[PDB]
Formats: sequence, C-alpha cells, structure tokens
Amino acid sequence: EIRQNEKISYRIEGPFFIIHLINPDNLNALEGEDYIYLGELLELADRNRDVYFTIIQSSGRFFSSGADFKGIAKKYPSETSKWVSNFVARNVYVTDAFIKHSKVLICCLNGPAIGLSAALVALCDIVYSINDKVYLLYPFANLGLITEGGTTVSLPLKFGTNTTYECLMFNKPFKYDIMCENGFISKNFNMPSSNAEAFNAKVLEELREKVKGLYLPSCLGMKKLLKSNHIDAFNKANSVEVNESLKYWVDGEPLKR
Amino acid sequence: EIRQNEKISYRIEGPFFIIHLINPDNLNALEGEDYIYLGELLELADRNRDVYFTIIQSSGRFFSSGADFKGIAKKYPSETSKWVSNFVARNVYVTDAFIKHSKVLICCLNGPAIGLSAALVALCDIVYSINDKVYLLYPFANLGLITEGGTTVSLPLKFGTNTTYECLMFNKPFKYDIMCENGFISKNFNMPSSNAEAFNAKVLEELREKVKGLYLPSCLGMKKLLKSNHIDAFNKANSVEVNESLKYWVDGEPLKR
Amino acid sequence: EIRQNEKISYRIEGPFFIIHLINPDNLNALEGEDYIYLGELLELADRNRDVYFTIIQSSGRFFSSGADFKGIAKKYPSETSKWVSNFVARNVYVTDAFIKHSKVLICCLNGPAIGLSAALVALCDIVYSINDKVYLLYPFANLGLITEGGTTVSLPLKFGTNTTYECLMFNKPFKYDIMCENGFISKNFNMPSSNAEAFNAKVLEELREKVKGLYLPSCLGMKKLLKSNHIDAFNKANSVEVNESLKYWVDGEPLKR
Amino acid sequence: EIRQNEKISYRIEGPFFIIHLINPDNLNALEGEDYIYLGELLELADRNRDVYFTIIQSSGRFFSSGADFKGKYPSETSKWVSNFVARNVYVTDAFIKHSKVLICCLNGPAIGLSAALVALCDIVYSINDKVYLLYPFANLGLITEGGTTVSLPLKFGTNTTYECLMFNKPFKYDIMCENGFISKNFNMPSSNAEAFNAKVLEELREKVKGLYLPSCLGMKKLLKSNHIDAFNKANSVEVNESLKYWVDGEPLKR
Amino acid sequence: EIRQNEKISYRIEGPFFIIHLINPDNLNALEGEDYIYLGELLELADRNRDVYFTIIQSSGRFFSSGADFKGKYPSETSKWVSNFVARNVYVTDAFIKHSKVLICCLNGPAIGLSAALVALCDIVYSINDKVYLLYPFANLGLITEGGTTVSLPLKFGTNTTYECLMFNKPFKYDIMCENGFISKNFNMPSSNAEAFNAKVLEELREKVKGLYLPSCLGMKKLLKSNHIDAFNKANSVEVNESLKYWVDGEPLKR
Amino acid sequence: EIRQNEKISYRIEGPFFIIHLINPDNLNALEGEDYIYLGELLELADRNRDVYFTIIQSSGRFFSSGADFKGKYPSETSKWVSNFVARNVYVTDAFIKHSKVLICCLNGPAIGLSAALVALCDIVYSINDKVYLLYPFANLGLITEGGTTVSLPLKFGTNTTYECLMFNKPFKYDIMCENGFISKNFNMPSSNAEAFNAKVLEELREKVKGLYLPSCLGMKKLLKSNHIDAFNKANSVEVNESLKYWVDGEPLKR
Repeated sequence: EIRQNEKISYRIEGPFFIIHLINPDNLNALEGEDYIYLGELLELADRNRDVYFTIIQSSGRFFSSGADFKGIAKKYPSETSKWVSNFVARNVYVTDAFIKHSKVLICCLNGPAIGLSAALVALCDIVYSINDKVYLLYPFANLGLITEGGTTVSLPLKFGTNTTYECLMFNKPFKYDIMCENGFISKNFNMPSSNAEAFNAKVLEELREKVKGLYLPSCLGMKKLLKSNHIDAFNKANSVEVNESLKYWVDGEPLKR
Repeated sequence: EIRQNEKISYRIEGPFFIIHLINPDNLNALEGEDYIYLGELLELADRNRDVYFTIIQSSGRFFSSGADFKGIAKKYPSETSKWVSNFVARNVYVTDAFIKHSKVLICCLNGPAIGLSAALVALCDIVYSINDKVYLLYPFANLGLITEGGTTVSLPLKFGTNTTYECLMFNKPFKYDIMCENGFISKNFNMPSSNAEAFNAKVLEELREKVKGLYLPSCLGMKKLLKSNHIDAFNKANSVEVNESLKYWVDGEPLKR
Repeated sequence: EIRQNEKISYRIEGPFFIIHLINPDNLNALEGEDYIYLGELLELADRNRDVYFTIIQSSGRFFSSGADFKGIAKKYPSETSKWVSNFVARNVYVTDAFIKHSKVLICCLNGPAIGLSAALVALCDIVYSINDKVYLLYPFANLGLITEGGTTVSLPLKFGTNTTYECLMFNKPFKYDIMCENGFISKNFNMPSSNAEAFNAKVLEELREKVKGLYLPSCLGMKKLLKSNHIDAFNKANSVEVNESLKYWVDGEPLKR
Repeated sequence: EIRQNEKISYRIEGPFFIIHLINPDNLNALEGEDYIYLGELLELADRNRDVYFTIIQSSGRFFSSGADFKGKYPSETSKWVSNFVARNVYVTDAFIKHSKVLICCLNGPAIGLSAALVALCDIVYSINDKVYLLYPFANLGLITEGGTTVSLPLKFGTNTTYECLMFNKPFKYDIMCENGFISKNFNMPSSNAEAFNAKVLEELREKVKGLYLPSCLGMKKLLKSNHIDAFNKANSVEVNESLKYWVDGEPLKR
Repeated sequence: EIRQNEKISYRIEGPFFIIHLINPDNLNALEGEDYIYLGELLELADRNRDVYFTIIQSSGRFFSSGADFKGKYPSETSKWVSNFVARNVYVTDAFIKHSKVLICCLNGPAIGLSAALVALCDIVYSINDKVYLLYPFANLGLITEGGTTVSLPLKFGTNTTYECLMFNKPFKYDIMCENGFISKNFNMPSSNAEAFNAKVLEELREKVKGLYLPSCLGMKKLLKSNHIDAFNKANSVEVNESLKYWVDGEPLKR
Repeated sequence: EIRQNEKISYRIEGPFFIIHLINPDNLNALEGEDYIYLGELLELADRNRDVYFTIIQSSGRFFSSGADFKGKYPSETSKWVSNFVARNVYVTDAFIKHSKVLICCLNGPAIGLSAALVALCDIVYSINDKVYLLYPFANLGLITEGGTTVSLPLKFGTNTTYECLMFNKPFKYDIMCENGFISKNFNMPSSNAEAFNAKVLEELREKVKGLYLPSCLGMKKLLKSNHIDAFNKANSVEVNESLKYWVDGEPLKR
C-alpha cells in the first residue's frame, strides 16, 4: 500500500507495473512531493517479485512540462536550509530511484517532456513515441540552473557530446530527428497527438505480445549486468548535480526566471 | 604448429592471419572445443611478429549459428562442476582471447551471426558485410540465459544503450539498418548471399591495396592505445558474465529451451 | 598581454574570445611554437571573467593542414632529448590546454583539418561547418606515428569505435557524411568554400542571437559537470600518447615520411 | 554573512577559518540544522580568498557525541528524505569538496556522523591518548554515513574497518596511531580543551612560516582527485540506501 | 542440498554458516574439485536468508598447504582451461561476490590459492603468532592467483607485496599485525585448533548480541563496492595470463 | 648504445641493470638533462631481454639532493614547457611504465623530484635509520611532482601525506618503517655507501636463486595495473598545473 495521489495513478497487469501521469489540464507539471511519490512507486515495483517491467505513461498533449513552479508557497533558518530540503533532497532521491531500479523501465512518450521530467525520460531503458512531434527540452541555461536528474551523464551517453553541448548551452530542444538518429526512440507509433490513451493501450498490447515465450528472469539478469556499465558515473553525477545547483538557487537567479 | 580442426582452417598471407570457418552445411555452429580452438588460433596470430591483421571469414549462408546444442554428450561430481568446466571455462577463455588480441581484428560477415558467435563479431575492430541481409541475434532471453562474450559492454558501446535494451530484452535482431546507422559495418560489398567465397577474396584484395604505403607498426601502436579505453570494462564484464550465467545453467532452464 | 604572432590573432567581443588562424597561403600549417601560442591564448580566455565562449576560426581553404614539417631547422645531447623538447613538451601542453579549458569551445571549420590540428577540432565542444566538403584526416599510419592530441579518446567517443579503426588503421578521412551521421557538426552553413570570412562572421552573428536571454554562468556550470565524464580518460591518454610517440620519432621512421 | 548559532561559532585569524563547537554540556551533540550550518560555514571558508586552512575545534570532554536524537509530511519516505537524506548529502558533500586544508582538533571522542566528518578531515591532532571514534551503525540499525564507506577502509584498512563496523567497536587511539590517522598527540589533560585548541593554533602559526600557501591549496586540489569520484558515488548511495532502514522503523526502536 | 565431501564439512548454527576443512593428515591440501566445492558452499551460505556470517575453519597444524599437486583433451590449452582456468575463476568469484561477512579462523599457515582465499576474507583471527601466508608463485613458475593482484597490495602495502612476491618470502605474523590484517590473536597452542575454533565462535556469539544483523550486510554491500570492479578485472586477467605459464610447462617442472 | 654521462653510470651484471649516481661531491643533484638521461637508461633496461631487475644506487651521504638549481624562447611559457614540463613528464613516465622490478638503494636522504622517483620504485632498501625523503614543494612555491600526488598517499597514507606536504616536513625513517616503505634496513655506517651497494647486490643474488624470473615480470605486469591509470593521469595534470607556479615566478624567488 501507498497513499493515493490525484496526479499519478498506478496498477499492475501481470508482469507490468504501470504508472500513469493523469493531470493533462496542467500538462502533468509535477511538484516536489509528486517526484517523491514517483520514487515511492518505483520502490513498490522494484520490490514486487511478479513485476518485470515498469511502464511510465502520461496523458494529454505533454508527457510532462517539468517541475511545477507555483509550488513556492510563502520556517527555515536560512535560504540554504530551505533549498536543501526542497530541491536537493527531492532531486537526489527520485534520481537515485531511477538509476538503481532493477526492473526494465519503459517510457511512453505521448508528447514533449521538459526539465526534471525530461531527465527521467532519459534514464529509462526503452522509449516509445506517439508520433514525430515529441521533443525533450532541458531549459537550464534560460532558468539559471545546471544539469539535473543525471543528465550530465545520460545526455552525452544517449545523444553524443557535441549535440548535448549545442542543446544545453543554447537552450535548444532534442527534437524527434535527433532522437531517431541516435536510436533513443525504439518505436514511433505514428498516432494523432490527441490520442495518448489509445497510444498507451497500443504499447501495452504490443508488450504483451513481445514477452510471450521469453524467460523473464533473463531480462532482469541482463539488465543487472548492463546497468553496471554506467552505474558509478550516474551515482557520482547525482550527488554532484544536486549540491552544485544550490549556489544557483541561493544566489536567487532561478526565482527571477 | 597446432592440431588440425576440420571445422576451422587458418593460413598466413603476408601481414594477414586468416581464420576460416569451413562448415557451411551446419551453418558453422561451434562446439565448446571449437571456441577454444579459435582462442588458440588468436594466440598464434598474436605471437607472430609478421602478422598485423587477423581476419575472420566464414562460409555459406551464415557466419555462424552460434553454440552447437548437440554437444551435450551424456563424470562430474555436480551440475556446478560440469558447467564450470563446459561453459564457464570456455567462455572466459575465448572472450579474453578476443579482448586482449593485439593485432587488428577484422570480421567478414557473410551472413547472420547468433549467440556467442555474434558476441565475437561485436569484439572485432572492423566489420565488413556481404550485403544488406546480414544481422546479429542475441537470443539470451528466449534461451533463459544472460549476456555472453562481452556483450554487456560491446552492445551498448557499438549500438547505443536504448537500442541494446529493445533488442536484448525482447529477443530481436540487430539488423543491417541498425548496424549501418551506428557505423558498425565499415563497408557493405553488396554481393549475392550465395557468394561468400568471392566476398572473402574481394575483402582480402581490397585489404592488400589499403595497406600499401602504411607503416604497419603504427597500426598496432594505435590499437594498443585505443584498446585502453575499454579494456578494464571488458575484463570485468567477462568474469562477471561467465559466473552469473551458472545459476541459469544449474537451474536447468536453458536445457528446456 | 601576450606577444604578437603573425599567424594567429585574437580579440574579445563581449562574452566571446575569438582566435583566428590567419595564414591561408600556407594552409594554416602550424609550427611547434604556434601550438604553444594557442595554449597561451586559451589560458588568457580561461582566466578572463567576462569570457564565456572561446571561438576558434581560420582562413582560406583549409582550417589547418597540421604540423608544419619545414620546422626541422638543423644542441641536444641525444635524439631523445631533442624529441622530448620539441614534440613531447609541446603536444602535452597544448592538448592539456584544450582538455582543461573551462569556457565553451567552438570550432568554425572552414575547410579540412589534418593531424594535430584535426585533433584539436575533435576536442572542441561544438563544431560548425562552412559546407559539406570539410573533412578531418589523421594520417598517423602513413607518417609512422600514433594517436596525438587526445584522439585516442575523442575519436571513438565522437565517431564510434569501428569507424575510428577503419579511418585510423587505413589513413582514411572522417568525411562530412560520417561527421553528420554522428552529430559531430551542429550546423552546416552551406556557403561557398572561398567564403571563410563571411562564414566566420555569420557564425558570430548567430551566436550573438543565441545567447540572448541565457544566464551565461549556467553554461559554464553545466560544462564543468559535463567535462567530468571523460576528463580522467583524456588526462591519462595525453601522457601516454606523448610518451609512446617518442619511439616512433627516435626510431626515425616519421623523418623518412 | 550568516545567521548566529548558539552551538557553533566561527572566526577568522589570518589564514585560519576556525569553527568551534561550543556546547560541552550536551557533549556537542548536533541536530540536523546544525550539520547544515556546518556545511554553510565550510562554504564561507571555501569562498574566502584569505583562508587557507579550516580548523574544526570543540569543547569539554567530547568532540561530539553525534546526531542529537531529541531532534507535515505525506509519508514516512517524504519525511526521511527531508530530515535525513537532505541533510546528510549536503554536509558530507561540503566536506568532500572543500578546497581549503581541513584540520580537526580532536579534544575527546567522536560518534556517528560527527566521527564521519572527522574521518573526512585532511589532518587530525589529538588532545591525548583517550580519544576514539565510534560508528555505532550496527547497534542503531543503520548503515555507513558521511562517506565512511570510503574513508574508513582508506584510513584504517579494510580488515580493521570490518571488525569495527560489523561488531560496533571503537577505532581507539592505538588503531589511529598505527595507521597514522593522528598527526600529533599533544598529551594534555582532558579538563582543558581550551588550552589544547590554543596550542594547536600556536604550532600551526609556526609551521606555516616561510611557506607559499597557494602551493598548499594547489597540492590539495591534486591529492583530492585520487578519491573524489569514490566519495561522491558513496555519498549518493549511502543516503539513499539508508532510507529503507529509517522507513522500516528499526533505528527509531534503538 | 549438496553432495558430501570427506575433506570439507559444513553446518549452520544460528546466523553462522561454518565451513570446516577436516583433512589435517594432508595439511588440508585441496584438489581442484575441492575448490569448486568451496564455491558451492559459499553459494549455499549466500542464498540462505538466516545466514549473516560465513566462517571458514580448519584443523591440525596448517590452515591449508594450498593446491594438492597429486591432483581426454585435444590440446594442452584445452586441458588447462578445464582444470586450472575454470576452477580458479569460479572459486575466486565466489569469494569476491559473497554477500555475507566472511571470517577466517587461521589455525596455522596457508599457502598458494588457499592463502589467496584467506586474503579475500573480511576478518581474520589467528590461533597464535606462528601463522604465515606464503604465495610461492615465483618459485613455482606461476603468477598471482585468487585476486592477490589486488588483495595483497590493498592489505599489506605495495612495497611489502613486491618484496614478498618477487622473492618468494612469507607474509609473517609481524607483517600481518603491522597492517591490521589479523583482528585478534588468540594466543593458543597449535596442538588444539578445535579449541581455537570453538573459542572464536563463542566470542562471535557475544559480539553480535544487541546488533541489527541486516545492518552488517547493508554495510558490507557498500564497502564491497570500493574494490569490486578491480577484483573482477583481476580475476579474468589472472586466470587467462597464467595459461602461458602452464602451457609452457614450467610449473610441471617445479 | 647511449652517450656517457659523468654523473651517472650504468652496467649490467646478469639479470641486474645497475644505475649508479656518482657525483657525491654535489650530493648527486641532477640537472634537467640528467633526469632525461635516467629515463633513457630505464628505456635501455626495459628493452633488454636479459634484464629482470633495475637497481638504482648512489654515492656518498645523499641519495640525491634533487634538481640542481644552478641548471632562445619566445615566452616564459615556452621556456617552462621545454625545460620543466618536458623533462618531468618524460622521466616520470619512464618510471611509471617500467616493466622490470625497480629497486632503490637508499644510501642517504632524497629530496624533491629525486625523492619522487624513489617513491615510484617497487622495493626500497636503506643503508641505516638516518635516511629521509623530503618534498619541499610548499617552501619552494611549487606543487606535487613525479607522481607524488598518487604515490605518497598510496605508500604513506593520506593524513600523513598532508602533514608532510602541507608543512614541508620530511618523511623520516620511522614513518617509512611504520608503512613498510623500506623492505630492509642494512644498519651500516653512512661513510661507506659502496659497501652498502655491494651488500644489497650480494643479498639479491641469493634471493633470486631457484626463482623463475619471468614470473617476477608477469606478476609486476598485473600489480602495475592496479594504479597505472591514476599515475598516468597524475603525470599530465602535475606537469601542466605547475606551469602557473613557474610562470608566476614564485619558485625563482625561493
């Protein structure tokens, strides 16, 4: 068991643990406590012996527009203490939940993802797209922040170093063509952008077919070995990213933007 | 000198040590002792001061359909002792022979490669294809096994992480288009699939031309430096892969499949 | 301040430190002291708190034809002492200046680059091309040398391992199509090959536009994290490359070629 | 520059940034917000161009008895992310990355997270041979914290570290000496940490005469690169792997 | 659960999985299939949810004199892959990856591959000051085995390791002590390994009282990550690089 | 084979390549071209198939007082690249990569870059307990050189290394002993380095009897892999980061 969250649901269907972002009217923008809740759902999936795949699905036109700004609120003895509790803690936890996850993590990209949400997409093992209008945007340079959610490692790993610099330094999107040219997207479903619900069902239908006849413990044993290629780099980056962001928050520049 | 093997021949032509898989009627399926023999041939090439390139060629419609199942046979005090001797020993040795090889390793891909044979293809420095119908298949999830022959490292390195997951988790081939898009194949010769013999000769003809005027010790000096990028990762993966496979063999699941 | 160099100029325009190779009649071939001067200019840019981007531009039909052979000259107690002073010292210094540079390094590729110059291009963060006729050539195998300027790491990182072997082992160029397929070039300006001057101005015009509204310290903070992915590998390669080249120089083979 | 804290003071004397734990009646036990305050002070020292050495000094009979166990959330996970994870990752990182020479004046025992911070210092001086470090994780139902995963095997050896951590035994003075953890024992009475503290500073003043202090920092910058990756990896993994121990509830019970 | 082996017994007592080498008349020399059996026992202990400590004990005057030299193939390479490579990579990996706390009760000397396994244990207790470890690779015409490439410099220092390995000299008790390799010397007569073994278990029982044993395993899991990559790399390279020494024939001659 | 050098001789005796520093009147201080010559001699030894051990011996009261400060460029940077960077990266690399067993006969103190080379040797023997190593970088306005960034913490411990380097203090005999840096102290009078040198060679001759010498090299090849990456990284970074200290001018002033 776990508390209910009106913005994120989950369910289990056979070997699939399915997480669903269900706040399309706000483009599935997520507050700090929602990122924590995502980590807690990954923990549930990770401990469930019948689960082999964790599938993240969303709703409406965006996968997620990223961290919900409105959050702010109004209690802490310093600006540092405040940002350690609100930003550092949450980022280090949810990023670690993705990095360490032992089940096969699949993202169903129904639209654009931005910011920390787009970082989490880049931490997934497999990504499927609704159509060719999807993109990922990491607007750190425009917001006065730095890399988050393991993007320091994942973006050069999955898109190449030179491409990563052009996108990050100048606040440009990783568009569909860049995703395709780097094999980031394993299948494009070519469905209308209004059709996230049908897209999500179609991915699960194909997954049910694809797992027939496989020995699912092999999937997990192979993931365990594959994860060892970059696990150290991801764990180092996570700690450094969250601690180096603090000067940007405490300076105040992101609040201005 | 070395014993003769009716399934694998070798010869030396100038700076080229040429290994030839010559059992096309059985799709060049290899038994454990044949993988060991391949390692022994690599050792011969590696110690020969006149050799600068080790070229692996095959015959018929397949490069190699992988490990020969028929092997089985019928002596060991436990299932563990049996699999240590038959699987662990052989895999750790032939994989190491490829990883450490100091001469430029070139694979002439005359058709599909499967399993451990396809792992060895991914350990080569340069790969040439007969035509666009070649593929590599790593059927570990269908066989109830895990990554072998350094594929834990080589597949993400040469095909990208997300692509590797889609292929390995779901037992899908790395097809020609994926090989091309990742620069895995350096030249496609576009010859008919029946023509492995002519393909093999044509590769060697072009190689004779390409080495004219080069200082061949530079080739080896550059390889020695390039190998240092991933040598530690490959050596770590080899040990872990062979030892982690044992539970899959001892459990018995692969024997069923 | 710094001494003047008739072959290389520099200037500062806002957040841009601009280095210009200005010897088109000799294809911007560089002598040892010119590589050192490039390192000294990078040091100036690196220490200047108003500089966020270091832009390297050239002139005429070549970006740079590489190390200037004529150099030779005619004083050293041994061949080793001579090559330590003339080759090892200079390479280890200029390569380190590129590896450690904290500002965003952008290369404006107005034509082909060869040898050590082409290595430096591969160390830049972002590369823009004048048109599709550019290429990089690393002629080490024809010259009787080995990898230089961090190419041991940069070429497999940015072009893939198998491609790198085909190019380096056989003295073949990394052509435009290979650069494009690996995302090495962030934008091709598609201008006539005679038009380096207009190309250079156009890149700076677009850069002025692209930085509007960005928090430039974020660019540097992100680079600092991204650089940590491969900094150890580059520093190890630099030391090994320069010291392993000595036997090739002292043997005498490169002097013959 | 920074808020006041009744339990921790600081001052600058020439090239020395001196942090002083000043709550000897409670054995200098620290709450979560005090560890955060320590990180903030390290940031001040790190950014101060006149500072070359950061010296951490305490008071009374203990250096620090560790986290103060006396010292709104939608779940237990959310609570422990905010109270344990956040604070540990931040103060540990502040020590790991610190660019000034970090010197600990060990006036008595240190326990737990405080003792982890002592093991992150570059140089340690002891008041006398009664000092020890205790990492009581096995008795509390916790795991390694504050980079001890890396620092203890590095500075005390692997086999020694297992005997001490697995069985909740102290790293005593003799073990510290035999591994060169303590650079000097001042052999002074435990009833006067104030004199000890002053004597260390007096000897530091003498030792820096004639040195080019930027060389000290340049050397530290290179030396730190030997294990910086390992420490950063350990920090993320330690804080996240502890959560199951807190959320289980076992530490609350102990 | 597993076949019987006349030379090696095992039993479980509470949280302790106890492996006992019981062939004192042959100094507990082990054949290839016995090293494989040891790996199989470690796998049993590793998978047993009630086990927290794996204790390796022996008998008589030696812990183990190493590989038993008293103890069908198309080539010499094929033979040595099956007899040496396979067995060494498997038993070494079993030790490297083991998740339970591994304790060695050193009742006398250990030699060769057996002494490599002692250096892979987390904690080592000695019967008395007459124990030593000998790695006679240079005299046998072999190279490092059982992860000694990593473990010996890690636990004894690099310079010491070179003096011992290059010149076929023992790591004696004083060297073990000075490096903290031995956590406790029991100072008991060599004529009674049985009493030593019982005394170690008695003290372990006392030491675990009041501890949360899952913390022991959680801490080991983190500590192991410091050198796990190095050990796995060394294991593959050691076994494969030995082949030229066996296939040359030089060890057969010595 | 190689030019003569009045300050450094060499000879081969069986499996031993013996390098002898022979300028005791100037405490065997070495100029830049002499460090280059040392690298060239190591290359000779490394390529000689009959050589298994490279032994470095000196003369008089000092092993070496370090770089000789008594001992055309368009800039200060160009000058220091040619005179300091080039020479340091080359001789340090020669030591790091050397495939033969490197033994240092420490007849007296070593300072600076010479003392860095001593810390790169595989085995060190001392004439008596008066030897020390001094790395006076903080007093000279320089930083670590010759791989000391890695070797000193590795062989003496991190905390000890900081006390010595930050405060320009010697690594004395007792510190060398306690860390096992010295494999044997010969306890001979300082007035006869020649006898010391001969005695070391006599004992080496005895110790190699019955050994398969290719095993020594095979073992070194594996042992070297533990830290080779760290040493190569440190070498590039040390030489390049020193430049600002030389170009500033601070060392010239000291």
